[PDB]
Amino acid sequence: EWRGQYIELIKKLTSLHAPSGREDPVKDLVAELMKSHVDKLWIDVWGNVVGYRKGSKGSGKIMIAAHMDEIGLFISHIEDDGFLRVIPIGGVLERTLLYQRVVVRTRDGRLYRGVIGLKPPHVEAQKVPELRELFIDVGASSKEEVEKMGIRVGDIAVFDREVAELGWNRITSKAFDDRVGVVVMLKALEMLEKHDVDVYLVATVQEEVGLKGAKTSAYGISPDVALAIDVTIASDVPGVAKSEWFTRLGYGPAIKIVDGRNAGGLIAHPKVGEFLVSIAEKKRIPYQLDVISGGTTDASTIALNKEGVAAGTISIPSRYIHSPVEVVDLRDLYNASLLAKAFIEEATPEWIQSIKGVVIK
Amino acid sequence: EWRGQYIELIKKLTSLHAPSGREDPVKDLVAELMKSHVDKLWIDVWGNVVGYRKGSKGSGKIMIAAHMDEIGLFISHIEDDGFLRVIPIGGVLERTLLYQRVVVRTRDGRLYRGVIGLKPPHVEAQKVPELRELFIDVGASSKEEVEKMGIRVGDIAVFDREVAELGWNRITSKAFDDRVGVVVMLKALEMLEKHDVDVYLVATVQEEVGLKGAKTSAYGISPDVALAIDVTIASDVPGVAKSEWFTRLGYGPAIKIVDGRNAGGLIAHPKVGEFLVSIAEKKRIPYQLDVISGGTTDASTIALNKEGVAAGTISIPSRYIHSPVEVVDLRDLYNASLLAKAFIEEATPEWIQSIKGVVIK
Amino acid sequence: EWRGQYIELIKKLTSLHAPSGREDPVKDLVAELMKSHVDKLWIDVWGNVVGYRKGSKGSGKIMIAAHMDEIGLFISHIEDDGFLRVIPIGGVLERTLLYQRVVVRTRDGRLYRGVIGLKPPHVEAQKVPELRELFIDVGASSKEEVEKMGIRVGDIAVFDREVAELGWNRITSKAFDDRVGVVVMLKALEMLEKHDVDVYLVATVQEEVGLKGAKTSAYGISPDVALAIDVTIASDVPGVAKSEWFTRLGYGPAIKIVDGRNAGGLIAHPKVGEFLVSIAEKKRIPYQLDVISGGTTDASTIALNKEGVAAGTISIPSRYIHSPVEVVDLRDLYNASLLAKAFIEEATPEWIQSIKGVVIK
Repeated sequence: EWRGQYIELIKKLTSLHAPSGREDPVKDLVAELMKSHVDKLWIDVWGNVVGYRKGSKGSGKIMIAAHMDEIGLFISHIEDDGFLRVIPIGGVLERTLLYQRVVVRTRDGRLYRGVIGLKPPHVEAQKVPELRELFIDVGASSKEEVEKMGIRVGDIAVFDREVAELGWNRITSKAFDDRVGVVVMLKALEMLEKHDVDVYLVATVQEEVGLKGAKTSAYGISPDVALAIDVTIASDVPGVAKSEWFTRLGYGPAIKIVDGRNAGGLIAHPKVGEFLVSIAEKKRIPYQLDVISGGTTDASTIALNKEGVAAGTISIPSRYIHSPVEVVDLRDLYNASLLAKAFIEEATPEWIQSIKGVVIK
Repeated sequence: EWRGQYIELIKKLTSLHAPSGREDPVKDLVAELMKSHVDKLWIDVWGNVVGYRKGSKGSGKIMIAAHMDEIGLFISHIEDDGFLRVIPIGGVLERTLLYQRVVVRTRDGRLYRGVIGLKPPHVEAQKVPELRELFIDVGASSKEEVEKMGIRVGDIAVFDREVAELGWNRITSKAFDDRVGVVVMLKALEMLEKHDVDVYLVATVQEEVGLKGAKTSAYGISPDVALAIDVTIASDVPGVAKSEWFTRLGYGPAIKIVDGRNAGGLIAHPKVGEFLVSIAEKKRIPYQLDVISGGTTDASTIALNKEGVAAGTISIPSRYIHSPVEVVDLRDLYNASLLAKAFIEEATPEWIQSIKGVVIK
Repeated sequence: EWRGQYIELIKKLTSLHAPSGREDPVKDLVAELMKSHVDKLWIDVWGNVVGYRKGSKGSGKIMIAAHMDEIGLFISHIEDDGFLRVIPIGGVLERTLLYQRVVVRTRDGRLYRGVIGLKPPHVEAQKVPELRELFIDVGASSKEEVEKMGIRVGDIAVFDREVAELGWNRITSKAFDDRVGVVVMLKALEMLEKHDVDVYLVATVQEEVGLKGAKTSAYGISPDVALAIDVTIASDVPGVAKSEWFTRLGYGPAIKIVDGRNAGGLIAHPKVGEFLVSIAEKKRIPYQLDVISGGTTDASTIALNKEGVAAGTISIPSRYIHSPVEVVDLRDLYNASLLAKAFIEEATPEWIQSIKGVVIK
């Protein structure tokens, strides 16, 4: 009955509304859940949660990374009408905003529902509107009534959706990216029996805004080998050719070879990539190869840290990423945690040396 | 008969197929060739080759950088038809892919030729196709037959072209960027008689994917003054005005004042820029000023290292960059090595101080 | 090990650069190779090579035709810049010219490589350029330097590609059309043990420029039954429906029922068509039916000769026709020669009479 344990952890984390820069609700909980399984634990400057397991050897340092932040919207202006105007946080696209229900939170504590509306059809062409033409409806008739609700410019809004079950293996919610990867990280932390190498478990901030938290968190820790856990695109929907699927739901986590931007986001360190594959294989964990032409994860800037950090990514397949409607397959999450647990367990101080290279002289 | 020595070195390096992340074939050789001329030599984490010459003084540190990687294609899907689909590595443009012959290499060792084909004309408009409509033809009728060939998703492909001579001064090949600059670096390494200052010779990785190797390599070395050697655009072809040429073949290496992106790639440290010019001048080496509105080299992120690194670029003029068909002028390469040799030789511990600036107090 | 014998013959013929009107290099060799197997042999006015086998009967005359010429480019103007402008020979399309390497030959003997270049991207839209915007780069800085290279207006250029092997059954080169059919013809000439009927073996000129050599060659010979051997379109690539493939590689030569131009190129004489099929069938040679809506071969104007000539076509399937990158399947060539050998062997003076028709009176 592991399935139920995953779902409940995910409901806990995805009902928390924490878009980039605002992650404190999730930030709190993650610390709580992380606490017993770690030797040392802290929250850094930017609010990264850092757990630490010293394992048994003099060994080395391996880091595991997942981001807490989700996309969302900043309320930017408040109309005299009482309506709210927004600007996006991260990779938000307007198709996902139309006739959607939203939760706004209150510079202090509270939560009001709102509705993203449109001009009506009579003002022939559709034509997804533009953000500046969108507005949020919280049920107020004035700016005064809004202020009186406690909501101020700068308050964030987030998709109003809670986990629902799609058949036996799959689920829907907002904010699977990356809460799903926090979950996977956290739940590999439980399965963990000790290991040669020191493990840093890091739940990061501000990734959707372009990998900011993962950049800084890694600088102070600087480990030998880092591992990112993020979602990755799955196009195995209809009207798409099998060549453009990139991953399939329920076919296992995706070990990343390349992602984004004419490559250039990350081409993962082949030796970490090679490692992950042979482990999965020998442990008969199902897996996929992530070779993708768009998007990037924490590992883009981690592998760029200092002299360099051998880095790779375990990515979990997700449909309709960056919508309220994202879909994930629970088996992909289970095997995700397994492949993570193994990676840490099977890591050795000797293997961590290839990796830093000779000295021919 | 220097001309012949350059060509053969270039054939050696450009017949090596090493797109970004995959540079190991070149990586090997460069080490070999670099070995005798260096005091200390090693390959770092990411596979950067680093040679070290200690010269005679307590002096300082100057670094020289060239990238080994070339653009190419990842095979992404394998059709049941037996055809291969690709996604690009670096700055690949579709015009260069049409009816081109390609070499695919084999996750283990081997090399199969392939053909990049198109839908036929009958499916009026041309209309350069899109990458997703392209496919590679290796002569197989099935996915099975492909796997049996040893080629897997993730295997890279590269232009099939070997050096050819265009008249007396010029040559064609794939991957001039940057193998031509490795060559120049390597061949200035030979001409080198000692010097006051410590010299780090670095053949870098993953530049086409946006300067990744040069970022990390420089962090651990951190030198006072760095020098990039890259190709730069030459438009001196027909149907282009003399104002948009930017450089001419056979007119000498291009000392970089500015490149890219509304500037913003690099505006080279004027004092290193000034230095390079006065040296070239006094040594009557022909040269050009590289002032360009697109593209960037290693020196963009090198000059950004730590407190900053005085940095400049010797760029060699190249026609049709990022094609199988690139053209280079051998004189530009010869004078390139000369201007590099001089720069290192003429560098002094005293000059290396201006450069870090006063202290008024 | 027949496979190797075909390849080497093809390398010999396709490394010969002989576009329409210029076929002399191929013209020479074909004569050489044809010589031992023929009774009488000669080269006519236009340079057609004509071999003659008298077989054993008073019998009749059957002719076999293949064209030596390939598409190419005439250098038309020579810029002061030193660049060359071209106009096409035959059915050349601009998509095949972009970033292609070319061989120019020298009104007297010699061969210089050249590069077909383009305006750079900055002069949004691609937009395959137009021939008048293309130029060839031979590495020269002046018209003077070009003339000094011996290259004059009127000199032809041709794709620079030599045979490469794609897996076990298939190969790439320029000029498969029709050198592949010369090869097939030539190699059926070897397998030939005598026959009732007189055989004329003809390697023709200027077909890509619209069947000129086949028109004149046949007039003086005038035979009863003629056979063309040409390539034909194979679309069995991706993104094309099985209804538009027209032929498949490795499925056998294509006996032609109809080709081109709302038919109108050739509707082959059904009795020769019928003949070819029943022979292939009974001899269990694999074959295809060529029913096509574009393109035409020598047999269009042969069947039009004098009172008429019963005519048909054995066509060999080819992918990416009229590119540097054409692909052919060696089995299609082997069975092509077999079906040719049979046709000649199985031909009889009695069968040659149906064919000329009654006289009811």
